[PDB]
Amino acid sequence: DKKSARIRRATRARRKLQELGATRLVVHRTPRHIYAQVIAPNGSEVLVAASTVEKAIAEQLKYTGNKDAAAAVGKAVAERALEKGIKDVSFDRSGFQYHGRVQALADAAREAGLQF
Amino acid sequence: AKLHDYYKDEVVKKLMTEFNYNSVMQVPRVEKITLNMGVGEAIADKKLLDNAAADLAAISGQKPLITKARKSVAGFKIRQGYPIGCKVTLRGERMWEFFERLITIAVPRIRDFRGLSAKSFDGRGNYSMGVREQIIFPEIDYDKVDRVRGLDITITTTAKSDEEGRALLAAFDFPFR
Amino acid sequence: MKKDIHPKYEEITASCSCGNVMKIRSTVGHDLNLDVCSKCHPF
Amino acid sequence: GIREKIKLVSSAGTGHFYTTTKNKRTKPEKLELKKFDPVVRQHVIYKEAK
Amino acid sequence: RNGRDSEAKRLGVKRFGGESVLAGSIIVRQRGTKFHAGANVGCGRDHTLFAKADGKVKFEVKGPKNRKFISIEAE
Amino acid sequence: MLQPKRTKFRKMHKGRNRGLAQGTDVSFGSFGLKAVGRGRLTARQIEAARRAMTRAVKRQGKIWIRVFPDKPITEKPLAVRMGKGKGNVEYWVALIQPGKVLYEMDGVPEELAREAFKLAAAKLPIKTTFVTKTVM
RNA sequence: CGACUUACCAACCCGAUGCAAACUGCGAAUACCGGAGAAUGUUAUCACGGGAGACACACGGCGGGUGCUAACGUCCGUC
RNA sequence: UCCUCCUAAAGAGUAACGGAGGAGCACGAAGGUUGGCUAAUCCUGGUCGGACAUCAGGAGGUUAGUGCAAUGGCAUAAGCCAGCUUGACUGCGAGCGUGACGGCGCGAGCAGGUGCGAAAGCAGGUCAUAGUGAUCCGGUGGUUCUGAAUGGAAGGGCCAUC
RNA sequence: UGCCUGGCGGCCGUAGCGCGGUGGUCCCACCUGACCCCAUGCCGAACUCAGAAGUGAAACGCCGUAGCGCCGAUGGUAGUGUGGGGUCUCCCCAUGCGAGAGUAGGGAACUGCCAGGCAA
Repeated sequence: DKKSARIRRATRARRKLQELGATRLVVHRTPRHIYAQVIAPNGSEVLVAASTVEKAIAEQLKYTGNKDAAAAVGKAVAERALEKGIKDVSFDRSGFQYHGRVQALADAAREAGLQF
Repeated sequence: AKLHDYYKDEVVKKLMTEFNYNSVMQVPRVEKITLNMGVGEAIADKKLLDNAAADLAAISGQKPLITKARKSVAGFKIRQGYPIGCKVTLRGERMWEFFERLITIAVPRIRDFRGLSAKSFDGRGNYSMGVREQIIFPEIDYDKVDRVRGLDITITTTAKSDEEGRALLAAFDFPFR
Repeated sequence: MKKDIHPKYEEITASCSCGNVMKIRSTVGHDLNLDVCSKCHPF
Repeated sequence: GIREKIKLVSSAGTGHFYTTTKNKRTKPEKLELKKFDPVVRQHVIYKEAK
Repeated sequence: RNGRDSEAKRLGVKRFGGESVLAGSIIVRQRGTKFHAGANVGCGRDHTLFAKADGKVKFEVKGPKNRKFISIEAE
Repeated sequence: MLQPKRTKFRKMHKGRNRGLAQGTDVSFGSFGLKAVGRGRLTARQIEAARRAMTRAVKRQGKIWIRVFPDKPITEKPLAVRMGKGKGNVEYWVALIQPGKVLYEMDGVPEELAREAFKLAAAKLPIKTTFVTKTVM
């Protein structure tokens, strides 16, 4: 199962970040509408979220679910986090290879202020 | 690829009408084919493995991989991690052209032909069979090879049972004698 | 698809004795001559 | 105890050396690990010797 | 042909639930991991559990496998 | 001569016979022999009792044995000093607690059943009583 | 190349019955460790210093190994 | 002498010429990190091939495996595969466990300089528990520390090691 | 506020399996192609990129069903600390603690944060 394999892949990282006790930037990727979220160390609340599923961010990019979409979401999370106040975060692959859209989102985020 | 268009042209409709499914994807469809060659005699002479792999590359469109023994058994004098066979799995588009070569030029050239078997089903919808000699495929000139070893074929589809798998194969004008 | 590890997969036209001609991509080589095919055979 | 002990001598002029073990029957070639030399406080190549 | 034995390794729980410990103190000595490290608890190379912070030690059961965990709360 | 096959260990500790019997009810036949006393039965005693009943019933009905030795017992050879290791295994015994059902039987009249069990109990070292299958 | 029966041998499983110091999908009483509290006890506690003796133990109860669930036998745990 | 289980009486420890077995290693990778993967046993179809080679599907969920006997542990895998590598590093070390002692074990963290990863991070050998021998005497390399009138040297000391 | 959907958790079998039904407005999945990014110890299988035709088949979510797993009393029983007694290799009395298995029964979940669509 794709989901079961993915959860098994990301379990070690999630546990490592959980015991470390640090805010983590978690990204969920699908064939469309790449998501992104910021989670408190306790893991119970979401500091801020962004994605291409809402019209506020989906009204510019031609198509959601590409490199451009990842950069927009990656950038979008940036100023939101900077405005909120949190600066340092830990990136979570969530079992997605850090190659394409995931890398583009992270690259946009780190260059936008969320260094990690 | 030509039969893939043929499959997409009316065979899907033929499957649709006969089983009157609710949807279109319910019809069984082939996803991959697998070629096996359990040589077994690697112990006597491991050098022949390379050429045994070579001919499979002649029939197939890609390089085979050599499989290793799952475990060591004293009854066969084989140790764990020792190559004792090769296989090939082909899917996507290349499977279709190979399926042509099997169904058009290979089956007719069977020595002492009697008819393709129809009871060779695993019980879930997957078909398997074997061949005596390589010359059935055109890629053997009878002078560059001097071995009688055969090979095994196996086509797997998304059928939930044998009845639709047999019906789907029948749509491909299989002998089934 | 890996490079420079697979045999050449060029197209080639093959015809049999009963007048049926078809194009197939394989590793047969330069030319091919057949006598029977799917049809025109006592199967 | 076929495994026997060797000495790894730093490529630098310093006389510092490490001591380890190896099997000459299986791996007869020399050992060229890159280790830390505290006399010069740098990582340098260490060569096998008696 | 018997008569051989090994010196006892004095394993077991060294600090029990609800008693304060200093950082670096050994809590449990074990061969495997009968208890898994929790919060402010580190695991040694020999699966020894030691306190990484000063506080009260507590035991609990967590996870889908109901495996036992040792934590420390700064109290 | 009941005896296990390829037991895990040749020797085992003496242990104790405290406690109370578990198989205290008739489960297979219609009549049974219940153990009143506490002790151990050797394999030879079980065989002797079994032969006594089979002859008594004249191979009519069914016989069930509800006890197995599965416990080796050692014994030092004569003129051997104490020590020098555990003794060699000699015979196998079954520990019996009060209420244990030793033998069960079915397919014979109650009258003939009583004498058959009485003959068997005469060749056992523990007080026994006759019981009948109960309804639930 | 189809295929069939069985008065006869029997695997794996299902239902019932047991056994285990070196079996545990369960699990006490006590004991042990830590914290708070009252009373009681000639500080009964700990650390340091001076001086020792002792390191052949025995029986009884309880939990055992060994022996024959023999020994005023032998070897351990606790009083 | 050392290691594992039981005896051992639910903390630790606990004897017998009591009941069972092992060790005097191995590995420059079988170590470090990054990425990925998940067995045994059965059922059906299939050339040699046959109960037991390899292929496909299904039940199964770890009865597999874990370099070496046993116990405990291991899916975040400690199990299996591949890339890059030498942290199997130097000086320390709060605080603990264990011993009559000699001693043995665990260890966050700090400084220096490294490897893997985009990064958070991990790495002071190996899933852990056996694979080991005090002191004396002497050998090898470094270090003006000393060097018995002075300058050297011999010989000692210190450090690494046999 | 409600029916829904996705992510991150709490909690961990009353939460897990089996059978039947139900879902495409969004979301999710399958799905087309892959010259380029990326990968196959062979394979667009898996991973990754460019897409959205088609579809709810499979998977996933929800509902129903006890057919299993699971939870589970009260009472009794076993064992047991302390103090006594006996026909003492085992038991009994006073007091304290009190199982395991089984039985009646329960049971096919609950809950926090964020984001999106519909109706409000």
